[PDB]
Amino acid sequence: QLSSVITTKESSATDEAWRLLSTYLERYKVQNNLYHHCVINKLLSHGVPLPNWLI
Amino acid sequence: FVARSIAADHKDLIHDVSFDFHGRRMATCSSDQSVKVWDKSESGDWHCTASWKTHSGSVWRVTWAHPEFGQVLASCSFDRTAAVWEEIVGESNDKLRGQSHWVKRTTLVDSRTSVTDVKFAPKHMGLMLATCSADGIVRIYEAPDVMNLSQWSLQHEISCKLSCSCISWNPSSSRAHSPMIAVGSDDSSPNAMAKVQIFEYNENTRKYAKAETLMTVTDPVHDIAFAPNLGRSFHILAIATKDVRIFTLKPVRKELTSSGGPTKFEIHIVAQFDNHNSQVWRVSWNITGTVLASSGDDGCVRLWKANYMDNWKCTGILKGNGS
Amino acid sequence: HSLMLYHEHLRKDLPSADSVQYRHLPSRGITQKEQDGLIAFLQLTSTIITWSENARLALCEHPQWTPVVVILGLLQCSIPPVLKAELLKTLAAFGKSPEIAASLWQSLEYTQILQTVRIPSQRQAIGIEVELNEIESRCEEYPLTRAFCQLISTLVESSFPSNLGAGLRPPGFDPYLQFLRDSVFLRFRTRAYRRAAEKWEVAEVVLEVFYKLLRDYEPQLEDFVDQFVELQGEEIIAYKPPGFSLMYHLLNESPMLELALSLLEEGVKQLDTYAPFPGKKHLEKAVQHCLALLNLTLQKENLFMDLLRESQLALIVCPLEQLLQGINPRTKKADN
Repeated sequence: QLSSVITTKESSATDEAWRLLSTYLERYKVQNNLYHHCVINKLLSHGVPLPNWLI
Repeated sequence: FVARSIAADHKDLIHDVSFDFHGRRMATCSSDQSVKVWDKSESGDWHCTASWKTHSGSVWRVTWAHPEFGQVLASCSFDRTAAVWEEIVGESNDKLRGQSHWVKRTTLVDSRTSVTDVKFAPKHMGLMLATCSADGIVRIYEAPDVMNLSQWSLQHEISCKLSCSCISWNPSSSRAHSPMIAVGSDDSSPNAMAKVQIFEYNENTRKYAKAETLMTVTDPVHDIAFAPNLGRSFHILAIATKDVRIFTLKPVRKELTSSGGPTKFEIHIVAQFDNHNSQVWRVSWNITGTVLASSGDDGCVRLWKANYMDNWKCTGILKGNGS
Repeated sequence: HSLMLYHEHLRKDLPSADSVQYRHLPSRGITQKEQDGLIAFLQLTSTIITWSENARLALCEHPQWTPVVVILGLLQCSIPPVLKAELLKTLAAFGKSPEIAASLWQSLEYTQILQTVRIPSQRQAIGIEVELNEIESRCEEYPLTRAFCQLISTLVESSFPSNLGAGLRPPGFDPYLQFLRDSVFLRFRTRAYRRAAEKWEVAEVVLEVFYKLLRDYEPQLEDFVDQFVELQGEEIIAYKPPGFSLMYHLLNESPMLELALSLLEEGVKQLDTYAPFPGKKHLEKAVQHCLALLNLTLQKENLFMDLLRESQLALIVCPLEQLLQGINPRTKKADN
């Protein structure tokens, strides 16, 4: 349901997926430790550096 | 050059002036915490149509969007914020006497220090906005809608690692150069061997990569401007510092073995002019990028052009008489 | 967890030099029953990931198992060459997914399991080029080199990154091609073999890699231009495509063409007996890949010879049709 963003011609599916994941980590605040801990543990086990917004 | 004049009634020092895209409107901002909009009549006059408070600090710039996004203004401040403003027909409420029909749709707050410059992007990218600040960062924001100008996603933080004084977007609508931004620095340290840095949006890494840094600009920078592109295979860049400078930046064609990295430039200085005998405090180009203007502590706006041999010279001096 | 414990233990017993006095027996080597059990579980793992896409991904994407990094780490340890062979086959079955293969190519280049970067002080090679010439060539058995050829044989079907080795060396595949050509193929006939069949089991898995590399290469005008790359502050020429290198070695009087044609001679000579012999099915495939290489050269020769004429590159090459009429050095006739 990402239907509320006009298609700016310098993006791709990679960072709209990062944008959706950011939106979910801001939409579901009631348990937000577990969902940041989960995402960061999944990134670090794959060796992926963490975004400014996630930190 | 033929002059008309206007009493501007800002109640402290004015810091900036900017035209609309048609030259039918102009904006100005002050240490009195105000912005004003002035509009050019169907009789050749100019009238002040809005005059309102924008911020809590001194206002350090004012800038317009391109009119395919309507009538939108941005302003940056010493209170560490920037603000976005829309002109609205018919909203203006006598329930709150003396407010403007230029309404603040948002405030950006994420800079740790004074926001020194603000510039809207080349319209082909989207409704995008850049700001810079004395935390040594440039920040780039995107509106996902053109009507809901309250909502702006911060997409990039760009690390200069020196204080930021000014910024310039590259005016290339040509889909053979990737998106670019140049940044100037007010840093007075002798440790930072370069005061201008240049960044490229690299599709292969989706962040603003630092392509180049001008190792001949050892001295503090107050303003910076790319020249509008008449089809040129190379960019031109004006800088305001202890002197005026004009650089060329000509893209080095990648071999089919240098993937993933940014571009690189064959860079020259084409001109450097001391002739202000003083510091340079703005650099702005005519619509075709063929004439530069620059101001200094000599109380002169000086005009500069190429001759038919691309030898750049001074062509005019616009100066006060004090009568 | 068992593989991570073995990696942690074997990597801790590395000899710090200054300790020249009376050690006891180091009671920390994998026992034969643990080796046979690890082989059986690697063989189970390899069958599962050979068939299920979802099982390759959902093992490689695991935060705590990191199986590629643990297995490549164990290949750097002093473990038996049979256990290294089943580890390499497990990587070859993982390397069927192109996402895994692209990360595995970078991980192989970083781990130097083949030494692609040779340091000017270094009097002895490291990795599989020593294990082949000092371990397999003392056992008369070649399980590690065959499992490495099988790993490269899968990792070509998903393609290889054009930037492979960039910033460490000139980019491209040729260090792996030099090993497979000059240390495996050109030496498969001068080695001794405890299994008379294994001489042909080695020939199949190298000619398969060359066949894939020549099947999927198409000549481009770029191949005939020397592309320069900055390396540590010097401008160095990039490695040409492995298919360009294979075409150049088949369009000249090369030891690779001598070995190919003297495989076709030996193939007919064994077949004209009509007898059963050890490894017959592997000689028949090694002849099949050898014919299919020459056939792919003849199908691509004219285009390669025209792009060479347009580019003005100072190389000489002869039509394979003419080289096939060359005097066979064994029989002293034009009998190829």
